[PDB]
Amino acid sequence: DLDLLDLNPRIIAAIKKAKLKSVKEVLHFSGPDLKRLTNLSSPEVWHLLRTASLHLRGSSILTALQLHQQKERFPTQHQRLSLGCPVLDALLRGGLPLDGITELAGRSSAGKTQLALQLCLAVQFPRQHGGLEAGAVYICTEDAFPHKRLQQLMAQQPRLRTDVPGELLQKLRFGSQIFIEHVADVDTLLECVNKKVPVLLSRGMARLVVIDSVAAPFRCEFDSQASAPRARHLQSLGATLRELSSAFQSPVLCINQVTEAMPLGFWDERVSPALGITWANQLLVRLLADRLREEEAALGCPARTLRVLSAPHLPPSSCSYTISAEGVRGTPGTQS
Amino acid sequence: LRVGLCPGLTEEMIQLLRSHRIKTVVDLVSADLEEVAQKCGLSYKALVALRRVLLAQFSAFPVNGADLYEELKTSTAILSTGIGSLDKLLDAGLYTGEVTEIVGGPGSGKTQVCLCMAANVAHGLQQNVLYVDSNGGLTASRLLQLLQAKTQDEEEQAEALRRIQVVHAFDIFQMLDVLQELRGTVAQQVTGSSGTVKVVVVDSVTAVVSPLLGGQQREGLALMMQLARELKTLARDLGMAVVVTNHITRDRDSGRLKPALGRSWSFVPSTRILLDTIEGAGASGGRRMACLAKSSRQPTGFQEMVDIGTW
Amino acid sequence: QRDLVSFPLSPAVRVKLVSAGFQTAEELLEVKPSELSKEVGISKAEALETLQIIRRECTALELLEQEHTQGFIITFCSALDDILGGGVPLMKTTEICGAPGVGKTQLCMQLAVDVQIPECFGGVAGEAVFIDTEGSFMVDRVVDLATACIQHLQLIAEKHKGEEHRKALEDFTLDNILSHIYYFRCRDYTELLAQVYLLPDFLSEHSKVRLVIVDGIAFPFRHDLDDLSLRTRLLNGLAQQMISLANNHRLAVILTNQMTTKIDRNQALLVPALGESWGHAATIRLIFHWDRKQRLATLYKSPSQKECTVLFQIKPQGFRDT
Ligand SMILES: Nc1ncnc2c1ncn2[C@@H]1O[C@H](COP(=O)(O)OP(=O)(O)OP(=O)(O)O)[C@@H](O)[C@H]1O
Ligand SMILES: Nc1ncnc2c1ncn2[C@@H]1O[C@H](COP(=O)(O)OP(=O)(O)OP(=O)(O)O)[C@@H](O)[C@H]1O
Ligand SMILES: Nc1ncnc2c1ncn2[C@@H]1O[C@H](COP(=O)(O)OP(=O)(O)O)[C@@H](O)[C@H]1O
Ligand SMILES: [Mg+2]
Ligand SMILES: [Mg+2]
Ligand SMILES: [Mg+2]
Repeated sequence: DLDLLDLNPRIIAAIKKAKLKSVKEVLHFSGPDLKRLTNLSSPEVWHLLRTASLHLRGSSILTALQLHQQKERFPTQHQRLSLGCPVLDALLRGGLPLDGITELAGRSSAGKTQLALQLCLAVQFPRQHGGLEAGAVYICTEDAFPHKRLQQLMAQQPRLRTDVPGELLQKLRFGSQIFIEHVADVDTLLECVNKKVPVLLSRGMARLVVIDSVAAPFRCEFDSQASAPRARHLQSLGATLRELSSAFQSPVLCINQVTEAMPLGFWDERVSPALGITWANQLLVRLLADRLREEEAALGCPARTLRVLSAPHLPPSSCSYTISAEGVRGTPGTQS
Repeated sequence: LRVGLCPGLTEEMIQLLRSHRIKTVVDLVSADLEEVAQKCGLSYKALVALRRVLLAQFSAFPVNGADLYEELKTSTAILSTGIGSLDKLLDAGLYTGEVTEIVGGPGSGKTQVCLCMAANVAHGLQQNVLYVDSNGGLTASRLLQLLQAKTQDEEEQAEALRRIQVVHAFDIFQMLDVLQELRGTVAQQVTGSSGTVKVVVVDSVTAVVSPLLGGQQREGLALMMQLARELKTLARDLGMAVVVTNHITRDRDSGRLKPALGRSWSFVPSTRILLDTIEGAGASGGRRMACLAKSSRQPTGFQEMVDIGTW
Repeated sequence: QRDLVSFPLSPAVRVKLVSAGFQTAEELLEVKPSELSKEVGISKAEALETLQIIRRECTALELLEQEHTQGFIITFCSALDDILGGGVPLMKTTEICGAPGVGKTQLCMQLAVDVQIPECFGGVAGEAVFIDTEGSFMVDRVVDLATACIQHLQLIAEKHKGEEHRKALEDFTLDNILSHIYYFRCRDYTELLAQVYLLPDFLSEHSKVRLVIVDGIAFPFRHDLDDLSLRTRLLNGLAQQMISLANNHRLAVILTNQMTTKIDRNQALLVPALGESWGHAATIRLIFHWDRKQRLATLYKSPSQKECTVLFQIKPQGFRDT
């Protein structure tokens, strides 16, 4: 790759003597390191850096007008993934973005796994109905997969999704396009996300990744006195997930647990996301499914609320929803 | 060897003396010249005279102590910094002919002290001052505010500002270029007696030196030593007041405060000033700590309280 | 007398020159290149390169006039502009830090929109370059901010009822403002360095650019980088290049940082990341933080103004007051 550059043979010979391979590891080093290794003066080092940088990044120029006008060339800025419920889609103004990590947080019985299953069902709908015509990847880190709930959801799919024409759903084979994986350790999860998910995404089998819990493996090994390795692992995992999502234009959804609050935007709230600010820096859209059980429970029905914590384009708001035999349904006319 | 520098050199002898070496005049002066008269063929009487005159024009001659005493009695001076606390800390101003280093944490006091001192010297003494801004930390509004705090005449402020020159150098090479240009122009303009520069301030030397350091290289340290030598010779051989600012580092094994740029740079300056912020009560504002870490005329370790919001 | 070490020549040629008895640049100018080349064993091309590199090596009133003739970039926040002296100053590197959800990206978008305000209203009337390292650039938010600025400027011009204000606002349309924002995307830090290296010539051809934004600088440097010394060297070089570019091209530079937790004894404090030496790089540093349901802007480090605290808010129109 080095010989592709337009440069005099002297610097090419010096680079070859310096044990260099490609432009990436040329840009990896700095000025004084290159001076020490290659024994070159400043002007030619600057020229080599300039040429390698020009080759790597090309010479194209992009404006925001092109991003706005040309919808088809840039689907990431316009294409969204539906949640299967019009109320939830209205709350999210279309659904999940294709680039970046989305997080669900909440206590037990909030309804996170039901939403994950519903999204895994609706991802493979046709394009005009919000789907992506692709499979899904499901990773479990805490317990077994909800098989009966999945079977009921596939059975009820004609009842839940009524806008889609009836003659179109029978051709959709649901269970055959969902992949299930299971891990039991932080190292196992790292190896899985490193060398299994890219294989699935490369062949076009799936275009959606769901992790049923990221806090579960981490809350078992690292104590309160080992924050540095925990932060290193969290940063590596977030970087890899973001790289994969950007490369393959596939949404990533993470399910998270909560802790007890005993400066970060949480004052009038008793629970906060578990991992901390290090993991919170890696995210794009943050939601919070919450169930108010201690109060307004004597009315006979649970009170479930989904709230948008932060997003670059979504105002803080919340809506209400219920879980029934066919799936998750949002209550009309309740957006904050 | 070179031609035309000294009389008596012939175009034949220069190529005749190629037998020994060609590098410098050290070959001519640091050899046993007895054998040269037969190794190549030279006159004994001319060789010694040429060596003597070459050594005369290419060396330095000692000056007696009394002459130096008398000449410093009429040449050196002292320039106040504009702060009574600093003045009483370092004997009513800094002495021209030495190197003054100001070390502090991020944003503590260094740039403000440099600007106030420059404003005082430009207004309270009517002399030219050069400023070398490297980190971009110099706004003219601050200088205007200081001058307004001093006097109220607009023309006085304009004239005081006209004696302040600012140059930008974002790497070691530009700084060396501008410093050598100043050296050359002042050495050439020794005949005149107006418009000379008596104080030059380098806003930050760590900004242009830190990228070079780090790793197993040697060129960065050599460049730093060359810059230090240039600053020292500009201060001493010309009689100028040089003030530079440096960063502060926290040691790992001992956990004590330590100046940056390492042990090699630790020997460069002669007077060291350390600025720290008073934590807890009295924090923020101008209230800060000024200490003397190195001096050739005072015992070190002393403490002093200064403010940077009362001028 | 200028030493050869003070010049950017090759180590090999400097070693050969000191071997041959060369220690001053002045003596080099009086020697024919052929004789010195045959004496030191140096070919013609590198000898000519040495000869040319040797060859190649503003009072405060002008600085005041330049500072006054060019304005600041308004942030639509009156108190922030007041504590900044008028807004973001040109020729100065600015850093913003804060916990997630405070509104750094909203501020970056607002600045990118505002930099194109016509000078008749106190703007700079310049373009903007946005570099994204985390993929948080959403066009819809920029459209909303641009529309809000359109409405505010139109209302102000109508109330004032001038003549040149309408002419200035005539070309200030959504398409025109949206066409003047140049977008780049960097994933690894090598890509960021490459884009930085390409920035000078691009700004040379696009001479009307008055803003450069790098949204996210901690993320490319905080992951998969074990060697701390290499990271420090890279960050120092990047800061030097950025300040040099900002001063040379008359540009305002904004960088975005992330917070981190520092633990002493049994209490934890939120401090900016990327070590301690990074604190000297930024000319101006701001910090956003939460207090109950209120957002506060604090001027941490600045060589021109005093420390202050400002209350700001994020609304559908964008970065605003209160
Ligand atoms: N027909 C149904 N089938 C299954 N669950 C139902 C049904 N009707 C209502 N539900 C409710 O669905 C909820 C399922 O909870 P879910 O598995 O989503 O919890 P979670 O938020 O993932 O919690 P955890 O941290 O334990 O995994 C239960 O609280 C249950 O009351
Ligand atoms: N009116 C004022 N104008 C300017 N600075 C002021 C004013 N009042 C107080 N200050 C203080 O001046 C300080 C300026 O710091 P300064 O740039 O001198 O320090 P530094 O250590 O040289 O910084 P750096 O490492 O960023 O180059 C600020 O910390 C601020 O608190
Ligand atoms: N359309 C909108 N209307 C109102 N508020 C919004 C809108 N879009 C985003 N916000 C608010 O602006 C904030 C953006 O924060 P952000 O810039 O993403 O912080 P960071 O970049 O540090 O993560 C969010 O907290 C969100 O509440
Ligand atoms: Mg669950
Ligand atoms: Mg400073
Ligand atoms: Mg952001």
